[PDB]
Amino acid sequence: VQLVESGGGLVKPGESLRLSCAVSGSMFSSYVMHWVRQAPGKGLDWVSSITGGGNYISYADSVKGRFIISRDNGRNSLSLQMSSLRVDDTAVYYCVRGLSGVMGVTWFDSWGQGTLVTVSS
Amino acid sequence: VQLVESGGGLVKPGESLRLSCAVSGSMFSSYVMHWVRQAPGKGLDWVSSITGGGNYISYADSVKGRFIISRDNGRNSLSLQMSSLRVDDTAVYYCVRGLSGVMGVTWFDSWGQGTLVTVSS
Amino acid sequence: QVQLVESGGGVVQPGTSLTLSCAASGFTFRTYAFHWVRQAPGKGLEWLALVTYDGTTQYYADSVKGRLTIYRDNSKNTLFLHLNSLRRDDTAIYFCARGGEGSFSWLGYLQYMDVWGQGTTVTVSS
Amino acid sequence: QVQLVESGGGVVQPGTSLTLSCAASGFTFRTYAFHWVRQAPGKGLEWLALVTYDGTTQYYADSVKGRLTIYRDNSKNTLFLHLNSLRRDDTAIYFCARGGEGSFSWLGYLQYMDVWGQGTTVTVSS
Amino acid sequence: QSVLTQPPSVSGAPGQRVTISCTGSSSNIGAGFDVHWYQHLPGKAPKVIIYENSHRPSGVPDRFFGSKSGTSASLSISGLQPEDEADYYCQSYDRGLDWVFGGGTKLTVL
Amino acid sequence: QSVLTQPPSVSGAPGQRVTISCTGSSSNIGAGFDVHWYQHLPGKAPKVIIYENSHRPSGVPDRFFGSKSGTSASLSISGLQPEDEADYYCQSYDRGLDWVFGGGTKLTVL
Amino acid sequence: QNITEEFYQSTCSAVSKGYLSALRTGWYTSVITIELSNIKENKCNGTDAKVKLIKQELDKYKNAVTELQLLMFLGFLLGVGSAIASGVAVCKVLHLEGEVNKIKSALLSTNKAVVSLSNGVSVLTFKVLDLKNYIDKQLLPILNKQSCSISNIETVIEFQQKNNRLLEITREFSVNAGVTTPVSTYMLTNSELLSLINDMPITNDQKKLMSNNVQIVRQQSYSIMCIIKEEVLAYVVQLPLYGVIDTPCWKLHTSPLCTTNTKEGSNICLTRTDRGWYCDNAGSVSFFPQAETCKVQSNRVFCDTMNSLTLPSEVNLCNVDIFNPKYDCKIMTSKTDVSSSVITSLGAIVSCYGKTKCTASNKNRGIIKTFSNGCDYVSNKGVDTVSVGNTLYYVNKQEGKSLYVKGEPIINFYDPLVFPSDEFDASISQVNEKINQSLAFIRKSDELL
Amino acid sequence: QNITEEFYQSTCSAVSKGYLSALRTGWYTSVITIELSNIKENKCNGTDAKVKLIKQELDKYKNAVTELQLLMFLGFLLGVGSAIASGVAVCKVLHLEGEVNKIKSALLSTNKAVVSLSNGVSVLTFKVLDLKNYIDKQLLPILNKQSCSISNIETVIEFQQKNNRLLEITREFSVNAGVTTPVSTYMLTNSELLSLINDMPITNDQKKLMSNNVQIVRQQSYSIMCIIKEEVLAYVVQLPLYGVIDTPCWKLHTSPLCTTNTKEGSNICLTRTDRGWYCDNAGSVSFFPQAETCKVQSNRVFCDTMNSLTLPSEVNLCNVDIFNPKYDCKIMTSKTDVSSSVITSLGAIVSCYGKTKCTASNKNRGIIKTFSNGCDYVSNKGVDTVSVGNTLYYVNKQEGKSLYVKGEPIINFYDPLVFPSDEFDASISQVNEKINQSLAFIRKSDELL
Amino acid sequence: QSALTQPASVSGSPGQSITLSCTGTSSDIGDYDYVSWYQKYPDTAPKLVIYDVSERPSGVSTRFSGSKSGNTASLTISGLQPEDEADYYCNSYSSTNTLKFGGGTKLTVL
Amino acid sequence: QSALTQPASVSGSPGQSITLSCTGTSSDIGDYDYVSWYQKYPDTAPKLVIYDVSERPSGVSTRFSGSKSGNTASLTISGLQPEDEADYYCNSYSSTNTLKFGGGTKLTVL
Repeated sequence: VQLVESGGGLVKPGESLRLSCAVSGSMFSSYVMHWVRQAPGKGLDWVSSITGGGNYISYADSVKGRFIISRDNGRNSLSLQMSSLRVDDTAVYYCVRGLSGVMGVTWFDSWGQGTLVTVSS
Repeated sequence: VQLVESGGGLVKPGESLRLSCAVSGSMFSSYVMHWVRQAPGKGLDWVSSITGGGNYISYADSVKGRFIISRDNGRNSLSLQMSSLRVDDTAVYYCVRGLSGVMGVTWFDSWGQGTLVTVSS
Repeated sequence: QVQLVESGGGVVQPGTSLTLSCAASGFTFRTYAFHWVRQAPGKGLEWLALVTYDGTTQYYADSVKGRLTIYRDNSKNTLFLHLNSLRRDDTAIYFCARGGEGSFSWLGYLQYMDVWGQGTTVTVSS
Repeated sequence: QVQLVESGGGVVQPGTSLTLSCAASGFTFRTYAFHWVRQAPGKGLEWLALVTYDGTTQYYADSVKGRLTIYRDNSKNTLFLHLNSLRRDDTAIYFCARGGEGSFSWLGYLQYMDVWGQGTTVTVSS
Repeated sequence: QSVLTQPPSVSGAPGQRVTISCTGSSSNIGAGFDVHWYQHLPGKAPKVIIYENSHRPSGVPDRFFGSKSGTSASLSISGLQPEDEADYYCQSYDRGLDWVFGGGTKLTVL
Repeated sequence: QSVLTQPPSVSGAPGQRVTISCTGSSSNIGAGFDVHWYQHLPGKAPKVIIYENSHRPSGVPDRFFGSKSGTSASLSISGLQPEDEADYYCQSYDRGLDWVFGGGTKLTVL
Repeated sequence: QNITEEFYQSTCSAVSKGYLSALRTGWYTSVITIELSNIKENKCNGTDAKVKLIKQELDKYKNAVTELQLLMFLGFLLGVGSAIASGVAVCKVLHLEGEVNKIKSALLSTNKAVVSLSNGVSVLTFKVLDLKNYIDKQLLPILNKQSCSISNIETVIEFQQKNNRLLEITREFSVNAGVTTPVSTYMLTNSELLSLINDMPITNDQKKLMSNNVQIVRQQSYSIMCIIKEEVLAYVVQLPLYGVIDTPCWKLHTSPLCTTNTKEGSNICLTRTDRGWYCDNAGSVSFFPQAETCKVQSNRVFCDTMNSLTLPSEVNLCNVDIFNPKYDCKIMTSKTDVSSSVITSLGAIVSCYGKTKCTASNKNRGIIKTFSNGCDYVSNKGVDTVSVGNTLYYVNKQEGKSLYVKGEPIINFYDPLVFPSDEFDASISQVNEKINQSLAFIRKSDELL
Repeated sequence: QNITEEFYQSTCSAVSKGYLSALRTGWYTSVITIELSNIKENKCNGTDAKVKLIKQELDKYKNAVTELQLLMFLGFLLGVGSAIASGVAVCKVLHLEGEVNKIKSALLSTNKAVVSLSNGVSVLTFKVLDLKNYIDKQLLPILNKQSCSISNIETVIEFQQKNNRLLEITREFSVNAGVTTPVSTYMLTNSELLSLINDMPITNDQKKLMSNNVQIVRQQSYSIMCIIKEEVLAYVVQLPLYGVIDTPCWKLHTSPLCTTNTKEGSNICLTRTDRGWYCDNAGSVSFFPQAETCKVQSNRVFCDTMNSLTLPSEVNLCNVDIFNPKYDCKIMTSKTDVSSSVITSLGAIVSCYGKTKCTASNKNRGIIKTFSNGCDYVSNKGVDTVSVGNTLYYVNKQEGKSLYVKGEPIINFYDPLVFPSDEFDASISQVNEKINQSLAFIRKSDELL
Repeated sequence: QSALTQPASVSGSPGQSITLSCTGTSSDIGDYDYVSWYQKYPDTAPKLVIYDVSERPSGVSTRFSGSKSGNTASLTISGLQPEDEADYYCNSYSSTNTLKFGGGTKLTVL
Repeated sequence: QSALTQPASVSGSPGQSITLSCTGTSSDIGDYDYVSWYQKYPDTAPKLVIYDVSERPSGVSTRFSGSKSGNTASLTISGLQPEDEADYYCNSYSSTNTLKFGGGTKLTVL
């Protein structure tokens, strides 16, 4: 039920690039997926959401269309694209797989190991 | 389910005597028994009642204790005794076997053939 | 909103037992209770009778009891008295009135003359 | 028995928004409706406000609307008006009154003055 | 002498409907007691025509129709047939005289 | 910037009970939405402490006790233990910012 | 009087012949109304000393009226039904508006009368207590004085007899929630029930039967709560109508008939399964497997025909001759060798088998009888107590004539072991077909070899 | 988009993989109050001509309000429950006195708000229509004039749009007696249903799902009637809370697999009994034997989890490999040779055996395929109609990729005739035990000879 | 017919006070707090004025005041107006389960 | 403040008739049959006298009679008593969903 992911590094902002999530869940289709990021100083915030077919994409109001999310069910992997970039995007990014509540909620259960993406200079 | 009985005749009033009912019912214990009498001129009236063990004897208000009723279950027969007598006792007497209603009632179903008892002179 | 009117009354022969009828509308009728009083020309008020909700505990004055009866109707909302053995002294005006708010039957709770009507003159003559 | 009694009133500074409280006992409360009127020394009656059963359709006079508000209570059976921006002209006696018998909300059915209380004098001075 | 009273003077030609009515006091009938009607043709023994005012025994015609109301019971016969010359009864359970027989009405054709 | 507000200045010696309170607007929490509290120890990945304010996950102590009321959620820890130096969060579903994370309170022993 | 029974030893069973039936088959309903005043607060200044008890009496009375305001072996073939059928219907009729006012109006002075409802139901009314007159002439003219003070305390006790009854009502309807079996005397006293017996439309011999056995009909009677509005608090009594009375009817006890085989556990045996009461209602018989629904009192049984069987009158033929081609004759067979004994009205049937000490002893001459093997029968006026297995029992001691007829080991009429013991209901025809088909199967198996 | 399915021919069945789940698992209740005035008689002298229609409009409105015042193959393993659970509870809460007055008071001007009842339930309120203002400002100042006469008739039609809705209410609650499935638009319009979704305590992707599929959630929603007193006539919607959304979930169609034996009636065959819907809720799967409770709309299924099975996630292992020692794999066997065909999302499975003409035809080139024997499978974009037995059917025509995998006659893996056909539920383990015990019995019978 | 004692007529100039009364025994207006006083005008209805000794109903001036002492009930008035020229009555619950009225008292001004 | 026109004061000797009135518009006391007349004494409560144009309530003399014509409502009295020295009001439902009172009319005798 653990997760692994990669894609961190030091990149000048402005150009698009590719972040990967490679969750080792052998049944990675029923559980909702989110990506968040934790930055030094201020608190963590939620970034992006996806579930199942990927027909109910949603993003944080900080990034409308700036981050583009997709997942492939059979390869059990996931991708996020940095269409637009800026200075505060430097953070340790978490691919977090959440379970479903009795109502509809994501509990944001067992997490990824995090990848630092730095955009300074 | 028919009935036969005997005991009629011409007797001077005042002395006691014996009237018999000899119903041929092969199951003569569940059905209530009454004796009535039909006299020329006026209408018929009910005389005496008996059922089962014979512990609920009742008589018509014309005869309180004057007629004494009994029945024997195993011999399937029945007796009435003329303890007291008078002029209007002349009538054709009916041993009538009645059924039980939904409430408690005697319908006065299939009757005897009647025996004339005359007390004139 | 409380309203009453009256019917009947007028010139009556001695004897000639009479039923007097009240009328009411504009308020709830089944709940409260109604009662009858009289007063004669030259004399004051004197109590006659009271009924409660439905026909129950028909109350009467000590000097009237037996001569007068009272019964009320919850279908057409009318008070019905009926008096008998009419003497000379009964020439008076008769008033409907109302009392009691909750469902009570005790006479002490029924002493409120909360409203009044117009009554009727009844006279005896020959 | 039917009655209303009053509380509050007296000398009030200009402005000094006031809550006035009525009271009632001896009859049904939740069914009927209560309402408020005033009259000043030297002037006649003029309508203030009406409420129905519960807190619903709070009606007001055209020359009063916005300045005064009305709300009733079905737990302790007391009428609560609250007036604001008190001018010089409001020195008057305020009367509780009652109307409506069935459960109606239309103002034409609520125009009946079955009973009255004693009101209260309210004066403005400096 | 019976608490059951019925007029023993009813007669009519065959073809029509004839009603027999018997009434009693309050203690019989009107105190929730049923009424039974029989026949009394001379010779052969009497037998039940209708019992408890609604139900009929096995071998009877449908001409007889019983009813009861208050303290009064009735028997209607529609379309009279010739052999109906008989004497008809009523039977209830008065609290005094226990099982009371009516005097009976003598019904004959014309 | 978060609609979830909690004071990040709570600290105490081990042994006692410490309450963490986070409040939001009407649209989050008070519009019938649950709150989730996590931990943020440095190094190893964050994980859930309590979810939907009542139920706890598999491996946790009973020290954590969550509650919610109106627009405010609270977490009480009775009998503090030393390794609880962490940063604690709240999580709801505000109608604007979709999944909102609180700033978090830095809890350390003395 | 003449109680008798005949223990068949062909099939080990006793038939307690000779009793009178008095079975119910209908329900009689009636409304019992207790009137009462909607009393307000006492309007009393001070507490005083003489007038204290009336205060908590009326307070407890108000508590009662407000809380009751806030109140609103052949059993597997047996049926089940709603016993509360007609009384709940009458109360439901009284739930309709303007109906109970007629009972209030017509029953104004006369103690009992007849009203008719909107469905034509016209059974009876009765008013059981008269709280209007006593409250409005004996309680409040005294209680409603200035700084209230009773004339004397010794006048309150009669009001106690007008109040405690109500209190009984209280704690028997807050725990039972509407239906109480048996009916307490506090709803309806003994003399008042005797008056009621002279009221429902039944015959006078049934009236005598009810008058002799008021406690039993009190036991079987029901009570269902009607409405409470307009201070005419009332309830329907559902005293049973009694259809048939005085037919002879018997309690069939059955007992084991099992062979005392030397090899334990290989002793198949068929024993009768016919426990209960049987009596001839009309031309058929009513069967009662429930001995608990049936009650006995001085040769008078009283039982409920709702859970009965309307079986044909041919049940005595199988009773006398068990092997007859006219009845199913349900028999239960098993290999169990159980030392069991039963007590009839006039004796004891022991059926102890195997190693079991079986003695029948008196208190006069010590032990008097010893049962070795087979089902054995003892008259009640031969012994007093019986010891079997490890248990003692006491035989009934009513005077009657009892006879033991000599039978036969019917268990030896069949094969020593073909009988299955894997069923809970069977008849002699079904078991005989099983024996015939097993014999056919084994002879076919021998023929194919 | 990417609808797919794989017809196994080892066991003749289709698995319609690839859909998004959107299953409900909870109930969300809300009160909708329609206010209304207790109108008295019109107080009109004369009939007039312009003012006629208002009279029967208000009369029919009175009739409506008074009448609604007077209103108060694996299904055998499936469970049953009370669908009307929370809404009837909320209405029962509203039966308590002094409760609905709070909804009346707080919801005075704002169209929608939140109140809390005496059990802490604080979901939502709404007032759907505003008859107070329109009645007391637009109807009665006109209707209650002296010798009444309307200004014009053309002002009535807007009142018609304020009245006809009520009338709808009438004839849909006098026939259904409280519960209506589906929910009509007259209780809840389309835009206001969109408003209730935006007021639901749910996530925004579920809000988008509801906004795209208003008709389906309208179809599945409930309505329960609350109280009518104090002119706040109201009802509770129990619109479904949707727990899990967007997991892949498949419709398993099963088909006969029976041999075409020359001797008719001696052809035993085992066919899969697994019809219905399967999808992975949490780590387990929810199974729906009821295809009728489940509805399909543009790859979006919508179904009720109350009549579902929370079976383990190992159901795909038996789906691919039927002979696996991890699942029961319920299979129904019988000797029936029935020519039966089914239609999946993207194809047709024919299973016609014996003397049965089996053709698959287009409207373009006439007949195009002929099925001789065995279960056969055709993609939907290969044919249009299919004739089998004496009946024609039409295949679905949605674009997708479908594949036929080559299987095997599993019916030949067993003995030619040992299979019983006297059961309605069995698994491969139970049937295998039956085969093993029958083989043991016959070898014992041969050994004893 | 027994009644309650009252003055036949009482005279008071306007703007004064009158303390009119009626007297009975203890099984009368004496005690029992059912003192009742009523106004009436000639040929019109009576009207509720004083009940429950000191309680005032609707539609009556505040200058009315009722009391009782011993076995005599009393009504006191303050600052007369010409509109009180009327006749007055007292009514009580007698002990013999009935209402009992008074003899009437005329009241005028000059 | 708009009101209803009334005479300021009307004078009538006792035992006469007065036909006092108040006049408005059609969206006023004119039509709508909510004619209301009220009596009041100085420093006391008002009291119901006339409602529903011509119909009388409880506790009022029969000599009162109300009517209306055109846009003027009227009250007529018969055979005065000294107790009618008072002031009178008329009240109606105006068309703008509100109640409207009169200017008051004083009525006396000599």
